[PDB]
Amino acid sequence: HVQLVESGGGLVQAGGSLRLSCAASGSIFSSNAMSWYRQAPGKQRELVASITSGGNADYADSVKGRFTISRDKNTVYPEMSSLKPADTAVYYCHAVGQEASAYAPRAYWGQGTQVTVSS
Amino acid sequence: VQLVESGGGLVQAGGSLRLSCAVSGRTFSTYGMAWFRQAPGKERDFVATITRSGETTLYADSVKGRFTISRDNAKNTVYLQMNSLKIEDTAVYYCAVRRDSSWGYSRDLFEYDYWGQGTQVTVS
Amino acid sequence: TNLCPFGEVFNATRFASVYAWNRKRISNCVADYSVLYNSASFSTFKCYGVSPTKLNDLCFTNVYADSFVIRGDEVRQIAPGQTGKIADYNYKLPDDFTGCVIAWNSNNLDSKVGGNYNYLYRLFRKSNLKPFERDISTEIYQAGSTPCNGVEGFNCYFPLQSYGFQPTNGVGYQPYRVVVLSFELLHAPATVCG
Repeated sequence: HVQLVESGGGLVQAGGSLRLSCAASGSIFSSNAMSWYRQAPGKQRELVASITSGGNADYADSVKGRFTISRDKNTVYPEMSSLKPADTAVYYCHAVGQEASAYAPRAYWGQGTQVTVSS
Repeated sequence: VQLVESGGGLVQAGGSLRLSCAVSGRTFSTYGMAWFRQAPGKERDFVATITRSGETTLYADSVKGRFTISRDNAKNTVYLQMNSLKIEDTAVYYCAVRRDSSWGYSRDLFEYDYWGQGTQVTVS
Repeated sequence: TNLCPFGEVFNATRFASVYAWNRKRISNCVADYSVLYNSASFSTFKCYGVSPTKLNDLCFTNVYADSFVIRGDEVRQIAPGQTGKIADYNYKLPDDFTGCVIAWNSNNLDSKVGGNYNYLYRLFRKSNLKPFERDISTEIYQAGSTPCNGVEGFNCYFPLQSYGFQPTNGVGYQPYRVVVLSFELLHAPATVCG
């Protein structure tokens, strides 16, 4: 099993910038593309970002640029800036899990990270 | 429709022969001819090949510069000459015409048709 | 004098997956073919739309570097006018494809004995991909009465699977690293020349 959990969350300031760091610790890893999704009340899952194995990353028009992800040596470096009250949501991470048909035939869906703007 | 390989026999030291290999088909343009050495129950070595451009050519690490490669368009006959024979250059010669139509610089055997009869020589 | 960024692409320690083939830009740089040939010795080379010797003076506007890894027996899949699992459900290209492709082998370099499942590939997908299209989703391809669950086995097809590559396997089953230089000679400024 691969534990992709990074952090529970934290406070967000007006026009803040948070630089998370993936633990990248657990079982054997692989150069598998990842996806970054958003959730919130009244809205379904949204395709916010999709990053390949270090080649390039595709982002939605709303989230283009002001959220970014980089892949290097099986490591994810997120760069976030210009956070506004509209960003209060839950982040979801989607990865690829193959050796999981023995005891947990489920996709490696990381725990949702709640983010809210509050001084 | 099968590839013809005339000649053969045995050649001792200080001898020469022309390996006349002919293609029955009339689509010689689309055949990316390529050659490789054949061995009995052993890995098949790579051999130089004539580039589709004609003027240029290719060199193989195992053997290079000792084969009179000559493209033919009238009767699709190639006379593969052998010179400067050596244990490294001595093996079961085979004419393996490639049915694929593409530029060929490959070094693998995954893209060849068949190994029907082959030819070789006997040295005392 | 600008150094072309080709060494990293041709000397990368790791390679991307088939469903996430690495894509890189090549422009505003000067490269020499003689030095590359002297220092690089590839295994399989195939060029369509331009002769290998014509690149000496051609002023290519831009180039796309697509790097990935496939199975040896699947090497035939990557070609114009070809239909197959790799061509359709994993990576589709235009029928009139033009450009160069160089394929080599890393059997000795990547001779990782014991569970060499570092390479993953999509078994199947509901629909057929279009040219220059890619996806990294993990949608479950049910297409049947089986419950919509991610179970690998009979009567339940997982979206992805790990290739069974081993050093002792057959030659056709050995991995093959493929780098494709795609040329787009459109009405754009020229930036690459000899």
